Amino acid sequence: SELDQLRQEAEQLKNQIRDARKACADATLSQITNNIDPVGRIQMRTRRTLRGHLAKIYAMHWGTDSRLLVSASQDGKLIIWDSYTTNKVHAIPLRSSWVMTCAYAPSGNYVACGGLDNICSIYNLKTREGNVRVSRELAGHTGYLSCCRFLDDNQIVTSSGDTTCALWDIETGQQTTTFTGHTGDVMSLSLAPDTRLFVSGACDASAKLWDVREGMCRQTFTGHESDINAICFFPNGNAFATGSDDATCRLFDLRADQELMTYSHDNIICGITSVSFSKSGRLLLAGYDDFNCNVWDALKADRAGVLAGHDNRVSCLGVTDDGMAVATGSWDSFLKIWN
Amino acid sequence: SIAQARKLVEQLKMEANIDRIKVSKAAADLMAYCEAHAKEDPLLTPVPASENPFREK
Amino acid sequence: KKILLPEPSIRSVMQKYLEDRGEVTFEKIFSQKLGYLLFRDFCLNHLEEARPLVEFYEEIKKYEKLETEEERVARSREIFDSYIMFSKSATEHVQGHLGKKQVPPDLFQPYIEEICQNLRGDVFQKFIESDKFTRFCQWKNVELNIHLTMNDFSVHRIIGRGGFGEVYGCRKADTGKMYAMKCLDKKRIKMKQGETLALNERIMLSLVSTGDCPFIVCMSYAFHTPDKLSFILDLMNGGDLHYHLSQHGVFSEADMRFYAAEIILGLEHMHNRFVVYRDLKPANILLDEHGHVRISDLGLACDFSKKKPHASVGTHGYMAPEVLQKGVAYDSSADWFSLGCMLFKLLRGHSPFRQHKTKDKHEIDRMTLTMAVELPDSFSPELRSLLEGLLQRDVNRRLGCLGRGAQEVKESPFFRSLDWQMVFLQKYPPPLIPPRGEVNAADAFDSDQELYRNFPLTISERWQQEVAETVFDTINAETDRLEARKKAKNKQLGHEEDYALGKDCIMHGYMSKMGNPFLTQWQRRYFYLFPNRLEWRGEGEAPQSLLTMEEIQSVEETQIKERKCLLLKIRGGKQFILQCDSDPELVQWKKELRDAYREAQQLVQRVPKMKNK
Ligand SMILES: O=C(NCc1ccccn1)c1cc([C@@H]2CCNC[C@H]2COc2ccc3c(c2)OCO3)ccc1F
Ligand SMILES: [Mg+2]
Repeated sequence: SELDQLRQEAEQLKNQIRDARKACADATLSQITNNIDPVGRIQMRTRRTLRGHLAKIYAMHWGTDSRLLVSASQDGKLIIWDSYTTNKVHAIPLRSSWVMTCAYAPSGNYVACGGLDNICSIYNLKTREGNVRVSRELAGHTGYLSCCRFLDDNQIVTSSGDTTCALWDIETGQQTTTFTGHTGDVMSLSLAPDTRLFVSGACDASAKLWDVREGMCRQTFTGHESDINAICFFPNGNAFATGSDDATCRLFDLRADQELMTYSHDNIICGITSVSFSKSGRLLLAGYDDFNCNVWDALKADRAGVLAGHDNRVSCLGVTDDGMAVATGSWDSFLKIWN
Repeated sequence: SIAQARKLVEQLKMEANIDRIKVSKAAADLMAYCEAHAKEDPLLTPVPASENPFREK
Repeated sequence: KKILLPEPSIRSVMQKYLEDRGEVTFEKIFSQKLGYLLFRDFCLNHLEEARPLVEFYEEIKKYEKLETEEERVARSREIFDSYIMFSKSATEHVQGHLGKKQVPPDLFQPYIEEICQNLRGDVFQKFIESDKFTRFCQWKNVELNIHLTMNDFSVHRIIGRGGFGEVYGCRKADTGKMYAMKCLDKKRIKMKQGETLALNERIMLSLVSTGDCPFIVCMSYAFHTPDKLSFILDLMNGGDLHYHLSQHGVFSEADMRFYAAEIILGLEHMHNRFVVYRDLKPANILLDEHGHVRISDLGLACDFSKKKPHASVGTHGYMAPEVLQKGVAYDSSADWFSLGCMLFKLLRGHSPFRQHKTKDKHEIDRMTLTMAVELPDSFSPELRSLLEGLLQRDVNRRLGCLGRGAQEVKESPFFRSLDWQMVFLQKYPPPLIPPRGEVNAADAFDSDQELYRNFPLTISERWQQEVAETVFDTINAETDRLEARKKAKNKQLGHEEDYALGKDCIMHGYMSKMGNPFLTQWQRRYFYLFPNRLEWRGEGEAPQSLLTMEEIQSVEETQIKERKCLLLKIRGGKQFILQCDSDPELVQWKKELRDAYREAQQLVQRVPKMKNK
């Protein structure tokens, strides 16, 4: 028939992929790094307890000045904080209460966000008035917006629960390009440093990779037993990490095109909600549902420490562009800055 | 679902035709970047209270 | 005492409360006294295009009450040649009447439906948006939270006395309106075994009490207490016709004509709402203090809209044949026979069938069943036709039982002189003005608590006219300054109150929480309900505290002393107890919290990032 040929010709390809994957699997990262020195016992202390949000925090993000951060809550707001002062530069009450994600434009000018509203909304902070306005309301998706990221002030990229991602012209306000492939809800996305490529991670238990200007997927990555809640680029634009519901994190490589490491423990039973790399790549920080955040050695996969401040679930996190700090938001309603 | 499989074969065709380096090498480029930029990574290298915006001022 | 309108933030909750019931339409708001007024205020002033149309509607409305033909002949021509005078065959219906020199009240009634058709849409959308609609919501909240006690009335003089209780005269404190109060005794009712009668009266009163009928003792409210039941009725301080007959002796034909004319329309009213009065007798007719009358004591009356009654209830003098016989059902027919017995007694001093001042109940019934109408020759021709008409033992022939009801009685030669528009208008002079200071003007001859559980009641049309006549325009002014001061206070300070606007707010407004679980200490706050959370703020700020839909496990009612509370059991097993300011806010918060917490927990389950596992 025509169906069975084009479903087995897929396995023939998936095998040809899985063979070329194993061909490249000469050693484990764990072996390659077995000898290099332990990071030590990384004990970070809570430095800023940022109170303000009134119920669960769900997402946050840092500006390019390495100081101003935007965050999103169950309480229905964006708070553009200044992490140094612990003070709020903008509180932007939102048109929709179900906010899940938020972003910050590289220029410092615009921010964006969304959630169960199925909209990515752009906010201009350079009005003549001297306040915040909504320049564009980018509509076109059909499921919950779960992540978004500006490339420049004319253009932006978005991921959603409808199982798609997309690039927008903000001037005309239309999707310049659209990105399909995924089969369960998309949860997170990460741009590259050059911003010609980006990556998505989903409840399908897989992650994917796209050329911005062509308009099509290049590479797809699996391994986890359960939902991938989080994704982040390795600093050089050639690998990325993941957080998952199966009680483990994982690293994947773009040119090698496969899984390098798994971060886990017999004591640890709960799931993972967020991942960020330190500026170099060496620490992988992850947030859990036993109320702690664990610092993993990215290369050795040892439990390097416990950020054990929060009294409920850790939900989001981020590392600065200058590497100075790690922010953790929780279900207990507080952000914390650590270093 | 005539197009659904025809897309998947076209797509996997794309995902196969890419020049793939290897895990020992990739692991070493990751390690090469880590080691290289490790100086300027505050979370590994305990930078003193002066250098840290979140310690004193 | 006086009525305190809640603040114009009540709009949010009440707009929803009434939208839940279907009541924010041109029809349901225009139809309400307090609604029409606010609508008109808007069109004449705060919209230019609407000016001509409402002016026309008002010039039409004024026109309908004009009493003589001459007035209508002039005001037809003035309305036709006026600056206002959009339609095609509206003009032709009126040009036909004008050409044939005719001018009824409903002359311009075709323009009523069509002016209403131009006032829905653009114009009514502009009203709902206007400040005038806000004010509507403020009044409607007061309505739905009425709980009365003895203490809400000023109880004056005893103006009635029966075997189960006593009637008292009174004023209602908050509007100053004057009223009567009937007060039945439960211990007595137990020994004398009359629990049904008490309960029956309550139902019947509520059937007749709308349409503002000049000719029945209507109810505005009902309530009860550990020993007493109580009704609040139209004030009739003038005594019953059993006392008055026994004072005045019998009445003239023309005097009885007045009483007849009014009672007839009183009956027209009960009959157009399918009630059989049953117990018509002098002791149940009652006079105001101009001497206009109303019917009363509905305890033996009956809804005949469904099943027509068969029991022999009434009083042995005044029962119709069909009532006295078991196995025979009856409708409003009983009233027209009773009217004859009662009108004949007004003219003669005893029931036609209570011959020879006998107590032999058995004899009295067989005279009602068998013998016929011994009418004196003194009675006029037009009167003789009437009582023969009313006292037919066979319903087929009884006047007002042939098809067109009360108008069969109105067209009688006996009422030929009357302009029945002038009658309904109370514009004809009454025959007996009752004297000031009269004792015994309405006397008669002489576990369990569960039965009266649901007794309390209130009538909207009555409470609304009560207000409109009285305190309305002055309260609206008092409130409009109070509001406009605080909007100047918000504008000049540079601080608008718009935390609800431009978001996804469901409903906001005040309630009171207990936040000291050992202590019992209550605190009032402004709540914003959003789809996922119940935020709350205090005085002059954005909200600092909340409760999530997620965390709520059940929403019950609990009693603490005499506080009706909402008991949210929260995860932990902790108890969050809330107290609303009014019944409708308790109903809406209990509804919207249940509906929000179930809707939230259902949706939160469908979102991986938000659920727990
Ligand atoms: O006992 C009374 N009525 C009979 C009854 C009622 C309920 C249940 C069982 N039985 C009763 C009767 C009267 C009088 C007895 C004589 N006829 C008039 C009647 C009603 O009196 C009124 C007197 C003044 C009124 C009024 C009614 O309405 C407005 O102002 C007064 C109080 C009474 F409690
Ligand atoms: Mg009968």
